[PDB]
Amino acid sequence: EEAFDIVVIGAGRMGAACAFYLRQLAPGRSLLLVEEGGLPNEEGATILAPGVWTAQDIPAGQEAQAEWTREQLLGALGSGKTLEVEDRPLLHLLPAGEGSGLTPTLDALADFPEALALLDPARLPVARVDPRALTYRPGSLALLAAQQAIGQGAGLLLNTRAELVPGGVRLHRLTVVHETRQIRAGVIIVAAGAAGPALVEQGLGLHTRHGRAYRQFPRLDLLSGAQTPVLRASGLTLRPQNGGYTLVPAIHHRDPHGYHPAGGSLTGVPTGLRRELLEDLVGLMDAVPALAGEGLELGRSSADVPGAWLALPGGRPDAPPQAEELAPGLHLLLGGPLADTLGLAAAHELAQRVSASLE
Amino acid sequence: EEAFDIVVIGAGRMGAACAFYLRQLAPGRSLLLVEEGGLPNEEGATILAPGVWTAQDIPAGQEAQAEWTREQLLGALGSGKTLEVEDRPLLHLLPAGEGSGLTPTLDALADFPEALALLDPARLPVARVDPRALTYRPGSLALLAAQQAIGQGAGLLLNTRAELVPGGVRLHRLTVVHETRQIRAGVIIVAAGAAGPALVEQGLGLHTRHGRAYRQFPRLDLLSGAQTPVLRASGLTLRPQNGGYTLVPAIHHRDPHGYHPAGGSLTGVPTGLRRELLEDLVGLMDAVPALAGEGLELGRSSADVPGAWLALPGGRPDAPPQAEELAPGLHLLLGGPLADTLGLAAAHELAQRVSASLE
Ligand SMILES: Nc1ncnc2c1ncn2[C@@H]1O[C@H](COP(=O)(O)OP(=O)(O)O)[C@@H](O)[C@H]1O
Ligand SMILES: Nc1ncnc2c1ncn2[C@@H]1O[C@H](COP(=O)(O)OP(=O)(O)O)[C@@H](O)[C@H]1O
Repeated sequence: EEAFDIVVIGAGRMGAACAFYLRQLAPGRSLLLVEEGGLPNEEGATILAPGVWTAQDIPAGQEAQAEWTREQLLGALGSGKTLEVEDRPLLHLLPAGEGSGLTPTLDALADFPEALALLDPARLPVARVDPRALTYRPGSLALLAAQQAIGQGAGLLLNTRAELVPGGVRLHRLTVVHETRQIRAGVIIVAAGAAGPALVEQGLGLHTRHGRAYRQFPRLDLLSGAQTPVLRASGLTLRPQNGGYTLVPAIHHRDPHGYHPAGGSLTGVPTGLRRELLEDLVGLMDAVPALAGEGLELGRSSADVPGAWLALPGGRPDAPPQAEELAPGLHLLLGGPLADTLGLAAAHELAQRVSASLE
Repeated sequence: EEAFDIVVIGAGRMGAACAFYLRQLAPGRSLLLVEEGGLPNEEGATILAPGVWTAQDIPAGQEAQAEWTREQLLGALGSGKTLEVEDRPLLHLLPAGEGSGLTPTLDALADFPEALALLDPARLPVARVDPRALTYRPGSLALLAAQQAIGQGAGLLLNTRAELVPGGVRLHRLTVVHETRQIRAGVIIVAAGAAGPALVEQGLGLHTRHGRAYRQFPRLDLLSGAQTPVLRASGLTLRPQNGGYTLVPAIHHRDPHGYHPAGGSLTGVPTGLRRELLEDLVGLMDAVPALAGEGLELGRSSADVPGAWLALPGGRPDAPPQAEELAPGLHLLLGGPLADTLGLAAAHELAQRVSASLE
C-alpha cells in the first residue's frame, strides 16, 4: 500500500531527536513518526528522566558524544527555539576523603545551605564537583524535537501501536473497533525505548541481549533553589526541581521479563517504593538525614509513585546510548540511564548513517 | 485542572489555518489544537475539497478576503514552505450566448482539446472565463498550516473528541476504556466544520441557523492535463486532477438533521450517487456528453463514493466563510462551499480579533 522512505517508531527523546535530525539531513526523504501514546507522552521514560548532563556520566571514549550533546542542549538543537537549560554544578558526595582532586563538602555547599541540611557533613565530608553539569527537562527537549520535525514535513501518527512485519510496519488504532493498516518502508528506526528489544523479537524473531529496568522517581519536598547543585551519594541522585528534589534511584541490576513492580516494606508499613530502593534509603539515611524525615513521598502503593521502564543496553545498568542495524534497513535505537549526557549524539549519529545509505 | 489561553477544536483547513495565524499573531498565548481524527484527516471535508480559487466565487463585498486568501496561497502562508499551486483558467459554460464579456467556447478550448470532447460546443457555445483561477490541494494547505502551527509551539491533541462545557473543554479518548479529561480555556474556537453548529448546541444550548449538506465527489476518468482549465456547467464543476476530473456537484439546498445519504436510481440500476446528483447529471448529459459515457464512476452504493459533510452558513448553499462570537470567548468558525476562495481570510480575521482581545 502506501510507503515511506523512513519510518521512526517512538516519539520519546530518542525517536523524536532522530526524526528531527533526519528531517534536516535528508529533507528529500519522506519520514513517518509513529507513537502509540500522545505528544508529549507522560507515560514514557523521557518525561520522568531528570535531565542531568554531567561529565561524570561520560564513559571512557565517549567524550565526543557527550560534548556534542551538551552543545546541542545549550543551542536548543540550533532551531532558534527556546530550551530551558540552567548551569547547575553536580556533587558526588564521598565518605573517607582521599584520592583525586576532590572538594570538602563544607566549602562546596558554601553558598548552598538548603542542600547542606539534607546531609551529614561528617559522614560525607568530601565530594567530586562537576562545574559543567546542566539541568533541563527531557520532556521539553523531546517535544521541541518532535515539533521541529513536524514543522519540517515529518509525517505524524499518534495513538498508534506499530508492529514490525517483513518489509514494513503494521499500524493498529481505535475508532469502537481496531484498525490494522500496513505500510512499506525502506528504513525502520526502532526507538520504542525499553520496549524496543521485544518489538523486534516478537515481530521479526531478532534476538538481542538488551534488558530493561523499572525505576521510580519519588519526590522529596525539601527546600530547593534554581541554582542549588545536583547531589549524588552511593549511586542515588537528588535532582532539585519545582522547589524540591526528585529522587533518582540507582539501577543495581536489570529486572526480569516477568516482573511487576510492587514495592512496600518499610518498618512494618506498606509503601510504594520497591524493596531495593527501600534498602538503599535505609543505607543512606545516616549520611543523608533528609531521607529519614518528613520530606520523602513514599506513597501507599506503587501506583502512587512516578515510575517508568528504561532500556538497559546489553543489560548493563551503566551502558550508554547506542544504535545498531539488526537487519538490512532495520535499526534499534537505545537511550538508557545515560541518555541525559549522551542521548542526542546517538540519535544524530544514526541519522547521519541512515541519510548516507540513501544518498 | 490544566489550562490554555486558546483552544482550537478541529484541525481541518479552517482550524488548522486559524491555529497557525494565532501562533504568529499571539506566540505568547498558549494554544491547544484538538482533533478527533488524525493529521491529516481523510474523513474530513478539507481533504475532498477541490481547492479551486476563482474570482467567480467571490460574493459582492468580499473582494478583500478573496485576494488576501489568493496571496496567501501563492506565498504558501509566507512560511518559506512548498505549496503546489498551478494557474488554471476556469470556464463557466453557458447556453444562449448573450450578455457581459463572454468568450466562445470554441476559442476558449483552443489549446485544450481534452476538455472539448467532454461537451457539446453547440449546447454550450459561450462561457465566462476567469484567467486568474487557481487549483491546489486543500489537504496540503491544512497539513502545512497544522505543521507550521506545531513547529511554533502549538499543543497538539489527535484522536480526541472535544465536548464543550461551561468554562472549558472535556476531552474524550481511548486507551480499552474511555478517558474523559477537562481543561480550562480563556478562548475556544469551534472549527469542527459542519459539526460545529451541533457541538455548541448539545454542549452549551447555543442555537444557530447554520445548516449542513452532504456532497459527493465522484471521479470522471477522462483525459486530463496539468493545464487543462476547470469547467463549470449548471452549477456542476469538473476539476482536473490526477490525469482525470473530479466531479463537484452543486448544492441546491441543505440536508435535514435526520438524513442518511443513500443515492442510487439510474435507469433501473442502483448506484452510489444521490437522487439529486443523478437528476442533475441527466440534465447535463446532452450538454456534457462525457457525463453519459464510460468515464464517470457511479459505484454500487454510497459507500463506494467519496463524500463529506460541508457546513452551510445560515443554511445558505452560497454563503461564504465566516466567524462569530456566540458567547464570551466562544467563536464558531465556518468554512463552507466557498472556502477555497475565502477560507484563509476568515481564519486570519478571527485570529486577529482573538489576539487583540487577549492583548
Ligand atoms: N510498538 C510501539 N508502537 C508505537 N510506538 C511505541 C511502541 N512502543 C513504544 N512506543 C513509543 O516509543 C516511545 C519512546 O519513549 P521512551 O521510552 O522515553 O523512548 P526513549 O526514552 O528511548 O526516548 C515511547 O514514548 C512510546 O510511547
Ligand atoms: N467535536 C470534535 N472534537 C474534536 N475534533 C472535531 C470534532 N468534530 C469535528 N472535529 C474535527 O474538526 C475538523 C474540521 O475538518 P473540516 O470538516 O474540513 O473543517 P473545515 O472544512 O471547516 O476546515 C475535522 O477535520 C474533524 O476531524
